[PDB]
Amino acid sequence: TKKRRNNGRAKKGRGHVQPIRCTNCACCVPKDKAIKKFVIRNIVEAAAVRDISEVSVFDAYVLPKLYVKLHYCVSCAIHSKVVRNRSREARKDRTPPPR
Amino acid sequence: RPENALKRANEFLEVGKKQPALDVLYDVMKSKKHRTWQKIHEPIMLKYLELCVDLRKSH
Amino acid sequence: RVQPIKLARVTKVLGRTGSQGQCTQVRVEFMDDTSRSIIRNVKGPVREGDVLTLLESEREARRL
Amino acid sequence: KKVVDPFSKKDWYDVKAPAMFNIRNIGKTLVTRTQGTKIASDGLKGRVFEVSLADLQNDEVAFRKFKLITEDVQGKNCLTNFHGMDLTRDKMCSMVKKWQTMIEAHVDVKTTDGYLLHLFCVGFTKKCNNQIRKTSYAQHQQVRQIRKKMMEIMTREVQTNDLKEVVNKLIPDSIGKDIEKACQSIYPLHDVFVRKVKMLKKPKFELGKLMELHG
Amino acid sequence: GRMHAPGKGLSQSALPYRRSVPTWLKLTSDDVKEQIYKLAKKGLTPSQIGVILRDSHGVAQVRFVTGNKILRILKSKGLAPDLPEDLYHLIKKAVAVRKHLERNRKDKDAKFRLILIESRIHRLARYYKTKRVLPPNWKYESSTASALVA
Amino acid sequence: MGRVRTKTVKKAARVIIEKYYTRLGNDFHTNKRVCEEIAIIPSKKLRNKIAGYVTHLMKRIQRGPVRGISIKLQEEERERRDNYVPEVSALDQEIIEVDPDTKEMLKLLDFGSLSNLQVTQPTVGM
Amino acid sequence: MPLAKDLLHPSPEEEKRKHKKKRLVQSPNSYFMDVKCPGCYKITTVFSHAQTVVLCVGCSTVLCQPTGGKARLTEGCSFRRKQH
Amino acid sequence: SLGPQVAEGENVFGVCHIFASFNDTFVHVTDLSGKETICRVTGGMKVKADRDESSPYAAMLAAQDVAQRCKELGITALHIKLRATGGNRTKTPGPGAQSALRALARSGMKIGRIEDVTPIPSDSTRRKGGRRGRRL
RNA sequence: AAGACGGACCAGAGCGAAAGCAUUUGCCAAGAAUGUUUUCAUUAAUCAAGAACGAAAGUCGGAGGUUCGAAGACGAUCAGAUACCGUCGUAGUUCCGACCAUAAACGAUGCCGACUGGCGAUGCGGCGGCGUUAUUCCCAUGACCCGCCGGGCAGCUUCCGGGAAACCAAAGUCUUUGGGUUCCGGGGGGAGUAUGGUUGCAAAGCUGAAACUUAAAGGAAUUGACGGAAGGGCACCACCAGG
Repeated sequence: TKKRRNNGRAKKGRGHVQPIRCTNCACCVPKDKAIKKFVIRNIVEAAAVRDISEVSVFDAYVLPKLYVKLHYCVSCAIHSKVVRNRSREARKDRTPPPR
Repeated sequence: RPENALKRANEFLEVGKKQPALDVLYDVMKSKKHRTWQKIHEPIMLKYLELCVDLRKSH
Repeated sequence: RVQPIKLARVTKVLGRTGSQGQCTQVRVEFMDDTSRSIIRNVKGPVREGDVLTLLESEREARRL
Repeated sequence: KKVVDPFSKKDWYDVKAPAMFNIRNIGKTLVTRTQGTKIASDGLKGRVFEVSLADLQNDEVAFRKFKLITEDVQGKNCLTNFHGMDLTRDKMCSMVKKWQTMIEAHVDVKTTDGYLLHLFCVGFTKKCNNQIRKTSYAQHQQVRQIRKKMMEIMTREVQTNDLKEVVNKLIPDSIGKDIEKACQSIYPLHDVFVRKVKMLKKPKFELGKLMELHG
Repeated sequence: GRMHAPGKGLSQSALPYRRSVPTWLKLTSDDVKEQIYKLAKKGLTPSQIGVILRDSHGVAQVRFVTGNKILRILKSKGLAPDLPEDLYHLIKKAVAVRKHLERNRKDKDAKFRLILIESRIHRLARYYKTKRVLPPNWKYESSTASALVA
Repeated sequence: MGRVRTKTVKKAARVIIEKYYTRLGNDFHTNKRVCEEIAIIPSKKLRNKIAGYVTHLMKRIQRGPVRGISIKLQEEERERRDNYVPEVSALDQEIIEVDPDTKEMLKLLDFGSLSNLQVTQPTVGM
Repeated sequence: MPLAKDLLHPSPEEEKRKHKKKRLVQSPNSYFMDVKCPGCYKITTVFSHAQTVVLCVGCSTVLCQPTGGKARLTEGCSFRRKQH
Repeated sequence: SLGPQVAEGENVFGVCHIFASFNDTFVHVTDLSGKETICRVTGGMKVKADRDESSPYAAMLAAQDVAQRCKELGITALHIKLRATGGNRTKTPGPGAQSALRALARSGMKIGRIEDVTPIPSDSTRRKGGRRGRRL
């Protein structure tokens, strides 16, 4: 049987799609069958900002943000626990956890 | 607020009728932006920007 | 590269961590500049307050 | 195996923004001593200075990295000319977001000066006054049409208003709002932002204008 | 059931139950046919004639005005399109793909649709060959496709 | 950490409270000797845990009814305070601003009131 | 519904909301209108879903703006089917 | 070639061009054009370890020695140019990016401005790896 | 400079018969939806044959080779790795014109038509609104909201019904057994092998067995147990610090 209904993510309204590698394993998975991830993150992360912002002189400019769109293969999403094993009743859930 | 009065620094340098159209709408924004008491620097700031309001024949 | 010894007192134990839960997370506020608050770890068992003789604030001792 | 002391051989060159920037002297660069045994005039006047506006204007912004070719170095002073302004990555990828129509416009447009410029743009949609849709899209027909006005006004204002006046339009996006306003009867367009300025042609004949840029 | 076309929607109108349409201004047979015979002189399809009979005039169709429809009027006149007008646009559809196929030897869409359009022709035109509408000895052909449209 | 109170103390102490809330107090050696007097506990140490948890309960229940145990002197007094009169269910909302369809329901009920208006900035509810 | 109803004469909104070929009695609601625009000196019969221009001679080139849906009007007019 | 007019008292800017990558963290400050670098110091210049060249502690050694020679040579302030690998690659900086900027802040080189300098393709040319890759 | 590719935007979305389709822009004819008192007057349906198309690698011949990269080889990996790994790299990838005709071309799910339940979206077109926004001097625009219509993508939801269950408004209206038309299976193998046909340049593709072998094969689901599956707690027969 279908262990997954959407099989990672559905491909309905699309006969065929483009594939993607893993961002950390370079493994070929389809675009709408993989795990995507946006990352909005400071370039000035909290290890340095206690010393950067004090030496940031002539700097009334706000902290910049890095914008990274990640895409994993399923094999390196699970072992790294980007996604992980949930119950099959939880496998119905299309819900991403909040950031 | 070191940038809001310094908005109109380059708003006024880059002029040509798009900016005095825009710069009225900046000062519409700049008024309740940083919703504070007009202490001194807002009589410094807003009396440059409300001055820039009344100059340009605004709304 | 090189920096002198900093006496940062414990403000708060932040936990007992590590593989065995024995590496004591500690908020050592800098004790000299009251805005600087660094976070280091302690190998041994600490009850709070005691001035920890940080030879460095570099190589930041964080969660493990 | 081999090190030198080249800091007995560098000369400081006062990097000058034009006088349409209220900070002209951007900074100083220890350029290696331009001479017969060591020619460095090409790494002096071929210097493109990639500086953000904060040290250029005196501060409306601290993004928007202008590229600055030095048309003439005049006595330890790198009197720069404009090359290409940006909207750099943190400012640039902030506006990029899912569930909007990302609207783009690349143009290649000659200045009234002798400079061919490229101008690439970006645009985005809004969730309007009463909109309950999560996203913000339209028909692709409106998507094509907004790009046509966006290329049009961008080719227009840079064909006019010779190179330094292109610099003196686009910091609050003089091309920007009119693309929103002319489309506001169709779509009011919360973003128009010209981002990639690439100088395609750069003749040095504006040395008097370089003295009009500066001083 | 549509194997002739991939559609599942609607291209056809509704018609009211009454044969007395519109019963406020029923412009006569002479009103519609002298318009029709001028439009037959102008040479429009009944699909095009019946639209301009509908919207311009005070009447909608000639099946409510007369007993005959337009092609029935055109047959009773004798001045009628010698191929069915819907079949004529079917043959018109194939030439437009074929010329486009004559332009693009790479448009694989135009290679597939020209099969189905002519298959829609070969199932339609065959029927008119039977009932003495098309001559049955005549047969559709890509040579005769552009010949009938031109 | 340890010797936390199981089912046997709490179930036994609950019956003791609701019957003896006068003769129970907050002193242990009272309530330990009261649980000598009023209860048959097969150990002194069990009586220590019961009557001590009675002192735990009596301190709680003299702050009113706490969760998991209540006395009808406290319970019915809630109902005696639940004679509360908030209205007369006639404000008067005689003619005031109501919905225009409630007005139309009032039109079907022949009284009428002031009607809401202005479908404006839709969704009405957003 | 409680799945027990019979509407031999239903309300005229549940058929009238349907498509014209999806009705209980399939008769369209598209109709003729009579155009009172002053661009013509006359009143000209135009179908609702006209799909095409309808003009006159009392006007030169405008009596209606065409529309594949119900036809676009200029300056306001009357309209009457009449009797569909 | 000492400083321009003084080596302290003015903010004559150098630009960081810190190519923070995996297995090295280059701290490599140029002139404002970029053509003329000073202080060719890698993160593994200080600790040639070949597994710790991008590590935070070795970059603190690397950035501060650059930060030493910058304020030695009249460059007293730095525009932060913290670069990842960039391009059609992993485009992710190493661990020697947080501590080293903190280190040069502790060293004394001023920071006026912070801006992102990482290049990303439009999905350009092909990536290293076959279909399977390192299978997990 | 080279050649590659348009990320992110980019979705239970669109279009397209599928195989499919992500820079702009243009050309080209196409196709869907919708609306349609237009027209044809039933022309309809489904489908052996037959035909188109049909990923990829392969091959045919080039360009192309930036990038990568079966092979290939090391560096490392392991008892063994040729593998993963690191390095370099051939064919290939790139693309043209050919073959190929295959794919898990999978939705593991004939077509068409009918009938049987609740909701909320979204792409689309048309419509309903003292709806908002929006421009010109405002309308007519459009953005958008509520509503509707469809044909969508689908989703959620319920003794709708079924099903071995899994699940499914279809995998319902079946023993109360019949809409129509096409396709296919008769326990498990041997075996798509043999055999011949057959194509393809080949690679291979297609049609398609027997001897013999067997009382089980299979499917869901329950329950354990296991995991170099994952998430919880505790013991100095477990650690730590230790003696």
